[PDB]
Amino acid sequence: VQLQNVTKAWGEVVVSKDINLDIHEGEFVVFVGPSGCGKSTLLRMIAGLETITSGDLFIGEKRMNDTPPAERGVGMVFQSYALYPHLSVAENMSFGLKLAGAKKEVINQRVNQVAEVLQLAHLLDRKPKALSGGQRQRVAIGRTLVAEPSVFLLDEPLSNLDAALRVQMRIEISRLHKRLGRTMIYVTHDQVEAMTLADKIVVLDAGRVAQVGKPLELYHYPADRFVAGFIGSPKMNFLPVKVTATAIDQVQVELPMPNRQQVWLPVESRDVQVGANMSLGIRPEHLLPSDIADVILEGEVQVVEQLGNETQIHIQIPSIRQNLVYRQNDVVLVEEGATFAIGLPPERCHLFREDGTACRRLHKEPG
Amino acid sequence: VQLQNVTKAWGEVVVSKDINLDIHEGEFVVFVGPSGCGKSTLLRMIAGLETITSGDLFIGEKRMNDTPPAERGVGMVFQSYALYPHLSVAENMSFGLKLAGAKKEVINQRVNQVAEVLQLAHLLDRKPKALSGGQRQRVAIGRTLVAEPSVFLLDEPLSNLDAALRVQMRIEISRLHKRLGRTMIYVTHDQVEAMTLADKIVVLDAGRVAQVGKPLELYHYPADRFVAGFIGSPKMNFLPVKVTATAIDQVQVELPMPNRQQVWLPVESRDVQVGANMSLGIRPEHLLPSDIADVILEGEVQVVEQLGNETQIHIQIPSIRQNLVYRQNDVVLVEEGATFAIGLPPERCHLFREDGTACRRLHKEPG
Repeated sequence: VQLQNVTKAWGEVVVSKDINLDIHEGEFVVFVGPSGCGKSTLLRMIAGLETITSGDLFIGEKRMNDTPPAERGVGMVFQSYALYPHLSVAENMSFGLKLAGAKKEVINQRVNQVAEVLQLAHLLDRKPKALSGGQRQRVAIGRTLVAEPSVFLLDEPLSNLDAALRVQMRIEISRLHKRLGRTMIYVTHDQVEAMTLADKIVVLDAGRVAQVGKPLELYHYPADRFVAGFIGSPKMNFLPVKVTATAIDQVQVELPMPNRQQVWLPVESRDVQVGANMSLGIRPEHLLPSDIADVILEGEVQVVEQLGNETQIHIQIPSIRQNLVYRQNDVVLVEEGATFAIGLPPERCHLFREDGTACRRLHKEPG
Repeated sequence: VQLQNVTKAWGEVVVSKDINLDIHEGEFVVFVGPSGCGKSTLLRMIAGLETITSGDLFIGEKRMNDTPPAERGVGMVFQSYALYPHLSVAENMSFGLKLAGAKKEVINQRVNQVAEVLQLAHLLDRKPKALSGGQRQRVAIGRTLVAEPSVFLLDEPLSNLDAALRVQMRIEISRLHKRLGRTMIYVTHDQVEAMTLADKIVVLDAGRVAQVGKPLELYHYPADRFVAGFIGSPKMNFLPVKVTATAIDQVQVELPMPNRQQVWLPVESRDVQVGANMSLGIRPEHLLPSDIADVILEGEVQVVEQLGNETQIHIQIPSIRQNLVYRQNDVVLVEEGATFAIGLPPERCHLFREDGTACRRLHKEPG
């Protein structure tokens, strides 16, 4: 699958801004982004359930616009297509293969193959009325798998991320991937779901693509403020800073606290200009226990959460509007109202310009 | 607030099994448990919206059964009491203080006080039709706050948990606590919410009280298997073991893997009996990088999750049915199918008997 300047608009309203994507075979892709960003319309377009106003959709290697959705090789899981009561799980899954003209031979052979990957063999000849919710969901997936598609497409489960039925879905999805290894495209609004299942993630915002990449790439190198705060929770901290110097690929900024300390960041530096007002980002997990000298931020403890596996502190630093959120492992016994100090590692900091674009990190990391 | 053998039954069906609780003044208590455990019925009983079949309910220090719900000093928040359209936020909040016979003096004085803590002073004389969902929720709270209760009672928000409206609620709840310091009782089915807001937590199961205590107490010392796997996620690992010895407050168990290694655990030991079949629990966060000798568990990597802040590995050990789940910080680069080894620390292990009761833990954890 490959997208080329694909756009979707009604009259003059643009819901999908010329999207460019390149999905390599076998990849598990997930479209993520806030409500109404256009993740589902984009999916439906690939499926053929919505028209593409301009642009090219390549599936396999050949243009698929103009081609009937059935002959594209794509398969969408129709989450709301009610099972045909008074029909066996097998009859339901094979139903579609009937009007098409398939032979009992292929039918009762492709039905036994999907019946294995989805664990339904022992439920095949059963009435829907006797199936649980968790297994009715699987019959739907099996329904789209017997048509033997080359691109599996699934949209957001109308469930609710902790809703048992959606946890099932999530496990089945990954199981199915590590089994057939076929190309898949999933849609969700939940950042965690994305970081968990994806091979490649495409963050969407206001109909445009904010960024595309591996989970770890989005994590360590967000291209802008939006992505920086969309992946990871609790959310990245943002502190206001001013540029005071510039070397080759470095950039020295000044911290807001009194005594305005200066720190160098291994950042892009391309075009910055001394005196500019920028935004410095540092994730709560990456702050340090302050035992380590260098740059130290200090305030008064506003909140303390003991979660067992870790501890989250909310500190209020004098000369910063929003509370700084700290995160460490195990205990760390502190009382509200007490003064707490934490370290600021320049190698783990991010720098964002006025447009919110990130002045690239030059550090190195695991993926 | 104090409960004493409080029971609730319909004919012979028992929905609340003699409950004992002792809520100290100012405490923020939260009732947690799975769907249908009886957490809401219990709250409604304290409120006076449901009768107590037997037992004693003390509020303040005096028996409150038999006393009209309005004169108990308790204030419930009615999430379904639709605002009176064609009435200002002040008229809605004071409404109930009208039929009661209040004077405009107290009315327009208690309405300005609650208007502050809830940030509504600037919206007082406004029509509901012009208020947003987030602020309508607050009017409801302000509604129950002007009656100036001594025990605040809030039930489960019909939202979800990621639902923006519920995140607001949660923030308001804690803000309100760190402000008036009054006794509060909240109900939820989400373990995380509980560990985050509570001063004290009471886990409920099938109408009984599984356990009561501070969040850290439930986490380090579950009283039984149920609690052990209800708090914390991903869930605690459970491995089958056999008792091979017994010293004074130390039991030696045998691990299921080949070469059946024996390990001593600083556990209760009261009544165990050599040869018994028991359950050993170890949380994912507490397993170790294996670099440390002692007990070593080894298998093949089935799943790897890169979440940025941490990494979750799913290993399959030969001679255990369920995948062992590991958890570590930062990266840990491993590929599926590869073999991985982790350490098992005796000091962080839990031991459960056949009844699921936690017979154990002498090891002191700072909290």
